[PDB]
Amino acid sequence: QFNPYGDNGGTILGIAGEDFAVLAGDTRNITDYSINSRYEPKVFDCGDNIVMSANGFAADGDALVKRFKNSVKWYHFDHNDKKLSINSAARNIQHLLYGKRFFPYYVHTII
Amino acid sequence: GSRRYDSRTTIFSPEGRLYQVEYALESISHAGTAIGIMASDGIVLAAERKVTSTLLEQDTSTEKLYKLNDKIAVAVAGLTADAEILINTARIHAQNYLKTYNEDIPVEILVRRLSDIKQGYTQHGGLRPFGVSFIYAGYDDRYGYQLYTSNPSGNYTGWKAISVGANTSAAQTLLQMDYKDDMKVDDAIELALKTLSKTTDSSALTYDRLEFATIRKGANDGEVYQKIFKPQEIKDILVKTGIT
Amino acid sequence: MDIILGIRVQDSVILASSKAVTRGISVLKDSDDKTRQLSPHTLMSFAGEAGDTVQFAEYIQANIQLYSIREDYELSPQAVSSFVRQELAKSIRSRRPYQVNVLIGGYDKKKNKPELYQIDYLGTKVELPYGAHGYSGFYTFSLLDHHYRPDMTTEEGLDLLKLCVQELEKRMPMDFKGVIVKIVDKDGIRQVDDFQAQ
Amino acid sequence: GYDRALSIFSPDGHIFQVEYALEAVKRGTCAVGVKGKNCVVLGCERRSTLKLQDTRITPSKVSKIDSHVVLSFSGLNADSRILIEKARVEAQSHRLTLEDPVTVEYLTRYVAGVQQRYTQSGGVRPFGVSTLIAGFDPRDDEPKLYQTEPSGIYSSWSAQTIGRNSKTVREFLEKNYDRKEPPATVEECVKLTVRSLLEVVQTGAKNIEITVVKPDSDIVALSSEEINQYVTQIEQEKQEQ
Amino acid sequence: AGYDRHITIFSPEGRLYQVEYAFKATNQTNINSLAVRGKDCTVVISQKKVPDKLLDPTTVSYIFCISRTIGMVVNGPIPDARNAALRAKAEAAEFRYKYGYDMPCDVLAKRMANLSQIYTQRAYMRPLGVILTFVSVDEELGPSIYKTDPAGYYVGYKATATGPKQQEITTNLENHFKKSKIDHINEESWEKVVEFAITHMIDALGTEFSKNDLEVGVATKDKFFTLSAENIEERLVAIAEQD
Amino acid sequence: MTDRYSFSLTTFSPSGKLGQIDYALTAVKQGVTSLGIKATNGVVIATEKKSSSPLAMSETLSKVSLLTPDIGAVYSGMGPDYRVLVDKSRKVAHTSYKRIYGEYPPTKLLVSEVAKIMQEATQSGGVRPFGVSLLIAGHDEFNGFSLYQVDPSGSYFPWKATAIGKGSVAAKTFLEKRWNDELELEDAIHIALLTLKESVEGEFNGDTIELAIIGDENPDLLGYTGIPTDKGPRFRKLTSQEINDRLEAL
Amino acid sequence: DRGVSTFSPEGRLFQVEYSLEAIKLGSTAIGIATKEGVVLGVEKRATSPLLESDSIEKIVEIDRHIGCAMSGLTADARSMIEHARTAAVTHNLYYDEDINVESLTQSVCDLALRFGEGASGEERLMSRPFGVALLIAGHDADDGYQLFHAEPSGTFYRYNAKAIGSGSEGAQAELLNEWHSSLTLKEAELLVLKILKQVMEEKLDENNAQLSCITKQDGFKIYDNEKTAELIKELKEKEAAE
Amino acid sequence: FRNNYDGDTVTFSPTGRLFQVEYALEAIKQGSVTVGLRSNTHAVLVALKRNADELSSYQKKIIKCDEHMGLSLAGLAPDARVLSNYLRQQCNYSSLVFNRKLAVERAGHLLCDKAQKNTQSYGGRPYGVGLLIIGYDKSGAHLLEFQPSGNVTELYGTAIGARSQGAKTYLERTLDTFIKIDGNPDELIKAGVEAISQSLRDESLTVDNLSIAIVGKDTPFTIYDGEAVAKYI
Amino acid sequence: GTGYDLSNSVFSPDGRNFQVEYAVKAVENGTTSIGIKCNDGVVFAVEKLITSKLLVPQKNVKIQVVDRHIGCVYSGLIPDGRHLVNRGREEAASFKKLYKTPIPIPAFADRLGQYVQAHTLYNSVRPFGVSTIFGGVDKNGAHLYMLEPSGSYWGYKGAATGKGRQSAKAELEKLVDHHPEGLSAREAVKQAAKIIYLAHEDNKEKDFELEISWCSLSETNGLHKFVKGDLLQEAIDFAQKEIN
Repeated sequence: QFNPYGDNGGTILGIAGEDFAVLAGDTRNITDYSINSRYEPKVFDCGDNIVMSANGFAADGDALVKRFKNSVKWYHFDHNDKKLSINSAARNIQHLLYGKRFFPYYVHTII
Repeated sequence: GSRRYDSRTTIFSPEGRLYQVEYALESISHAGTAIGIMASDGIVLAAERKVTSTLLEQDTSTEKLYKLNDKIAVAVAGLTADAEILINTARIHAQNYLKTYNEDIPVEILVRRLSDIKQGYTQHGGLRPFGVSFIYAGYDDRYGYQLYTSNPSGNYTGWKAISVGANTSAAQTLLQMDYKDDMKVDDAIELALKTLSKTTDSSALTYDRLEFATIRKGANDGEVYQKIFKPQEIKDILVKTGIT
Repeated sequence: MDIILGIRVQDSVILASSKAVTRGISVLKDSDDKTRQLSPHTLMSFAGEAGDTVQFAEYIQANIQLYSIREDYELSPQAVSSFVRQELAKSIRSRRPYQVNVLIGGYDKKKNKPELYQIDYLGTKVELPYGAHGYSGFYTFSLLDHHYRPDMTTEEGLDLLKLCVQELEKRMPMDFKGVIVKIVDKDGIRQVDDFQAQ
Repeated sequence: GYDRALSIFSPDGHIFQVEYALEAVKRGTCAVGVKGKNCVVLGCERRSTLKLQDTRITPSKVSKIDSHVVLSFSGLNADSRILIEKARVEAQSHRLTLEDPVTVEYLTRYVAGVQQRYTQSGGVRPFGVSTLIAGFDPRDDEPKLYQTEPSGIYSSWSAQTIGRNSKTVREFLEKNYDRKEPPATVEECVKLTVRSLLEVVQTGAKNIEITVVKPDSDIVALSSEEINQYVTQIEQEKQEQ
Repeated sequence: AGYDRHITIFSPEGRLYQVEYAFKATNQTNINSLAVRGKDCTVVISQKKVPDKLLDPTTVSYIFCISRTIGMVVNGPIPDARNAALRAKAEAAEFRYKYGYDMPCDVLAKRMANLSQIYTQRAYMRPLGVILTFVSVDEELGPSIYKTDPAGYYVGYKATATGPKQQEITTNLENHFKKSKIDHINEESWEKVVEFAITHMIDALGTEFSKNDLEVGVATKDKFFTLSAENIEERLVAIAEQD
Repeated sequence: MTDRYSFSLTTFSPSGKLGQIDYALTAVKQGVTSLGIKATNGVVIATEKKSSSPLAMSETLSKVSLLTPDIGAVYSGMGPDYRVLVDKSRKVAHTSYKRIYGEYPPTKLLVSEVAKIMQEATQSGGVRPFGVSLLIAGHDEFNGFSLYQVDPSGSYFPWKATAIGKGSVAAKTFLEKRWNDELELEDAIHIALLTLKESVEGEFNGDTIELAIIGDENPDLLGYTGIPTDKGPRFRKLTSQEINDRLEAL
Repeated sequence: DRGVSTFSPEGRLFQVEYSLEAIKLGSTAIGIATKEGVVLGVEKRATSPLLESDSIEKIVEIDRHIGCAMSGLTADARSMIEHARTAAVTHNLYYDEDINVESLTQSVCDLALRFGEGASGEERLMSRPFGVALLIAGHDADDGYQLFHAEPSGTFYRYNAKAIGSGSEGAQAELLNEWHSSLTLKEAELLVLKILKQVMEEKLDENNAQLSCITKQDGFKIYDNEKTAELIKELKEKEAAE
Repeated sequence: FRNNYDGDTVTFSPTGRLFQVEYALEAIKQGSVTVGLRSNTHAVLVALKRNADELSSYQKKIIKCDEHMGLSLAGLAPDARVLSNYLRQQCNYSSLVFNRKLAVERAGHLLCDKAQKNTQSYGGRPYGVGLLIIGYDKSGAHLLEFQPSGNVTELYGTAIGARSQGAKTYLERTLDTFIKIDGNPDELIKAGVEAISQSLRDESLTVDNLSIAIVGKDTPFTIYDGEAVAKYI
Repeated sequence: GTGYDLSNSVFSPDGRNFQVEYAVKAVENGTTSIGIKCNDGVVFAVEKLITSKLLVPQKNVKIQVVDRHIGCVYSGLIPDGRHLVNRGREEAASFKKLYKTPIPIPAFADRLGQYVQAHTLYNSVRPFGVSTIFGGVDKNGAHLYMLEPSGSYWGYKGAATGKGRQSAKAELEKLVDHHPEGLSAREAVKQAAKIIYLAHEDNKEKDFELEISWCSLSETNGLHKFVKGDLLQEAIDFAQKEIN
């Protein structure tokens, strides 16, 4: 049968400092035993001083990241250029994620 | 556009009246007179037929008295077709109540439901109302003998004796004259007939021009019997009364 | 399963229903009332799947209460039951059938006689001297088939229920935590506050 | 399909159909409700287009929405049926989900909103009805009287009336009801309600029907006679002079 | 009220004005057509009027090929005629698919009639200002001609004509038939029946024709076709050596 | 786009009349005469074939239609309106009856069905009443023979005999004298022929008269043999020849 | 007749203008916005002395940080407030923060022009414009205290102060004069109270005028009769001088 | 006359006019003034904002649609919202589905098609607002003018709103000059301001009064209001 | 009585559809554009009125392609025309998807006709305020077509519409009379430039921008392409020359 999911490996790590925070991730992308790419970034700058990575099934991670950046775009539009605080970005993501609770985004995300 | 040809059948006059309803009532007043008289051991429904001829077959005819279920019947005043539509649906709501609760439907519930269907055409949809008025004669374990009436405005009320159609004021006045709380079926029939006799827009009240019905709870039985009088029997009941 | 027994005496109907709600490895509550008053002379007892149970009960309650007000009248027990049956029989062919079993014990004020109806989640209805749902019936029906008499008093019926409960506490594997008894008669519905020790 | 805007604005800022619905209200029998110190009474006059009625069956003017709330109206009888049923259901629904019967206010706000809604939805004409809804909030003893109109507006009253000649009887209430001492008893409240009704009902025992609502689901309709007693004693608080 | 002359509702005399006007519309084009049945064919002639020199004369026709067997000629404006053509094609196809045989002329006619009847009864549908003459050599009935109008009427004819000078042609035609006493041109080749067709349209319209003034369509067993200017001319010649 | 005509096109006038309905009755009045006489052992319905040109082919137009094998209908008013009513009436006889009870519907019920449709055209949003009146004649094992008339309002009534359209009144009057309850079909046919003659302005023969009957069972018209319950259709359309033979006995 | 979304030859939507008229007959509502809060005061306007004045809701809370006063056919405002509330709560749910007042306001005005009879633009399911106008006042961290006037046309403006209802032109004019950057919450309460007094037919007292304010510290507070009465008294004295 | 054929957008007058659309166009002429003008490297929008009282805000007339597009409105604001929102969505779709910045020319084509539906459909209503659209894309700077009739035109510059004709003529002369203001943002703005001043009468353009927007080569569509337009008077 | 012109689907007593005809007027009040069919293709050209110098030159294109082998030009309410092209496009695609081969011109035309004719069938829509000249090259020849608001269309040797319509057709009639042989697409391009130029005289007030486009079996491969540069000037020149 068609299996809508896959695993593209990778690993990401995030650390919050006093006046900074980092979000690191490896750059390899695989499939089963083959290396798809030695350089395919998965940690992105989403504007408003917010970096995010959704690691797992790249298709899903990509879709997720796309939908969020866009959510940031519209937050500006609908709420007169206000900057999306991280706490707010978080909760927003909860909703993005939970919207697919019955056909999940097979990813573990961090911002 | 399309609005151009819309009559707005459910609007209010500056006087807070519903045109289409008022105008439907008027239509009804040109219809054959129907009467319902409630006794202490029965109910009589009698109606005067409109549109007659030497050739019209009265035997296999029923244009004014209809059976809704074994314990309830209605007399109609208005468009016979609009009538049948409401009847067929009332008959159904009766059977639904039955299936759902395994008890025959209380007369008033059936009535109220029908009145609610009419009130609809009064408040939404943009369609003409039904030019019909009903006199329901029915029996039930909670109130026994009942007589109600409904018209195009979807309003209903209960009666000891009543009439609908042409000459209501005349007939009503005659009924208020000779009716008394402790009447009896054989007497109400007479009254019913007399009343028709003096409101008829014709020469003489003949059998072929009548439809008669009674709902009696005979003592030697228990089940409420509904008897829709057959032509020969109208002729008979008519001679007895003396109209001949 | 939980226990739902009902026995129709001469002038009343007594429903007995277990006080326990267990989920998995723990008894969460020992005082549940697996019953809802449909109308002043009609009580319904229920048991089955976790949520469907109360949900179906309260829904039927609402509908019967509404009718009571719209007509300022109380539907006969027989009526209430036929209603319940049809709700069930319609449910059995829905996407997610209510998996609930009910006993309806009501006093018919018009006929002046107590009645008891047993209806299963499939909308299978029957009128009976005594009934039960679950495994309880497997013991009680024979017990009752033997000790039951049509002309018993409310008190005699209660004692009969007592026997039933005892047999059940003796032979059933689950500790159902006792029962709550309720009598439906001409003057209404009352709960026997004294059954844990009578 | 039928979605014609019937309630719409006219050059002066009026919604005719709404206003014309008020007229149908004025054309309906009077209804009064006055609240005492431990009760609320609702009286209504009786129609007269034809007579030889069966008093037993005909749907009276006061209806129970729930065991503790009543609603009387003035207007299109048929139109009122719809509001009642809709109100009753919500009365049940509210019980089912909040596990508490509605407050008179809630019930009022509900019925009210249904009316407003019909004044701005396509394909429908406003309700030709105004209502008096009274009773007591669950577990409270302070009487509640509210009134609603076809516009959808609502609010409460110490005493109030609607229907034909309500302008006349309102005056009687305005003069005879003191907010410092509302009819401190079921009796005097009934009386004051009858007195008021009399001023316009025009001496007719069988022309009046009164209902009293007390706390905790105690709602009682007076007998044709008990009222007649009120009419009698009342004609004396006018004759002894 | 006074709007009973905009939408298809009855007027106090019991008439549908919009239907009436629709009939007047059929004449807007000023073309006349006729159809006659041979012993085993059916011909319909319709004038062809190409005013403008800037048009491509071959794209002008009020004759349509509905199915391998049915031919239809319209008397009315083109946008309504084409709208009726398409549907008649859609319908004849659907019938073949669902019933396993070719839709006959009369049934196609009847079906086309019924839709018209509908515009006659529903406010939102304006009738089509066109008259449709369907012809074919039905496998069961023989040469056939069925015509329908905006009122929803349809019927079969021994021969027919339609257009501004309907009455003149009809009368000439009726006469020919009273003379013969039969119901069809007693001729073997469709070529000849086409001749009679033109011949009598001439005798009745009091006019002579050039090849680009006519449109001819024939229907034989298992086929309906429109004639070419040259086939038409072969005819025009044949008659101009008879008359 | 879309049928936004969702309101009634037939409403009530201040005099209580339903304009569109009265108007449809006028249209009926302008229509050719059609009648139906009921016998003790049959029923006949007939009408005139108003050949609208001698070029047209009369036979290719049935004004008299078989609804079921024991029921027929004829009309007066707007033919198209009729034709579509036959289609529907023929369909409903199946969908609301033969597909549920395995037997054809009885006259009054079928009539009842037809009538309901007509009523709808009197109240449904966006339509105009039908401009026809029909005479439906049939027979059914339990009611014997019948004859019904259905008006654009949707009202129907049974008749011993009647006529509708143009020469209605005169015809109604002619029937009232000739009719009686001991008429054998042949005699009613005859009477129908006479009655029809007086309305008919010009030619009168089997090529201009469409007369049909509902009588005895006709097995030769069944199309098959071997089943002793289906005895044959009772409706028969008279042939031109059969009409003439009775015409030549005026 | 003609449709409900028809443009006059002057380029305006009839039904909109007409509703704006109906709005002119409403009880006055005044709101003034200062660096210490926003006041919203309204005139109850009892149509009879038997009506229980406190049962007049013309100033509502949308959220702890947003309040609102209406003027016009007040029954039409119910669905608007609801939408306003849901809009704010929902925002808190999806973003864990307060909705900006502009944003809340803008959400309410999106309803405005959604009236029609099959207007090929979206699915406009409302038969006629709202016959009411709102004064929306609140506070957010980004743009401080704000007052907005929302009309049934879909437009809304921000005002340092504004009056709507019957006495609008007069009151507006007065406001215009009295208002200034460095006003104080109490001064504002007064002006509203004063200006209300002026345009009010009956004599302003605690049972017919209602005041309310919204401040960062305590949020939307509808002044209780006793507090307002004290202010009314504080006014008779301020006016009873010069 | 008129009174019979102006009832809706589905009726043509006997001259071939659409009055509802025409009436729509009038609300634009009633609106405040705004001007657009582009060089070969930037496109600016200067619009006069209009207050209601001396106690109110000056209605915002410019809206950013994407990082590369935006517009100034004249007329019925709601309709502006509805339309810009649509322009926002179509810009979003191009980015998301094609990773392509939407062509102003195409944005234009899309707006026209949207308005047109409300000018041939029953019960609907034309939009009542005109729009000046500017943007920088794969083919340089652009300025588009949109009218409720459905007509959209690309111009070197233009103006709309009350008294627009002043600036519209001004630019018509000033053309040869401004179209050459390449690589100098502030100047084009100035040119814009001058132009906008050609349609004034009321009072001189101030802080709360002015609204300017600029888009270009290395400049994302940015909105300048009040405190920041001071240097441009 | 009157009023037969307030609704789009209403037939007048003379059997005309007034709204369709008022539509035509909106057309006549518009720019001219023509189409000249030739020996193996068709050419289209339209006058483009220069409302102001503010207009950016050669940018507000008006001719439109459907698919890759069809040109469409119309005069009138521009948007109505665009609407008509969007459907054309959609209908072209639908045809290709199901049949693979690109839509034949006759077929394309009829698809257009039918959609336009449809806009004269209901009173909830107004007809189109444009006449469209379109055509291209297919499996068997070049095809030029013009469609009117009534949905009427036919095949043309040449065609024109808009204000300059008459002078245009005059010129066109000249061409058809003088060159019965046909015209090379090269020539037609010139001729079109002329006809437009002449036709501008019926509106000699405002200056204009010429716009041509062609589809030729040997010059553009059967694909629609616009005329730009070298080939454009040649025609503008040949035009300004014979204007005197």
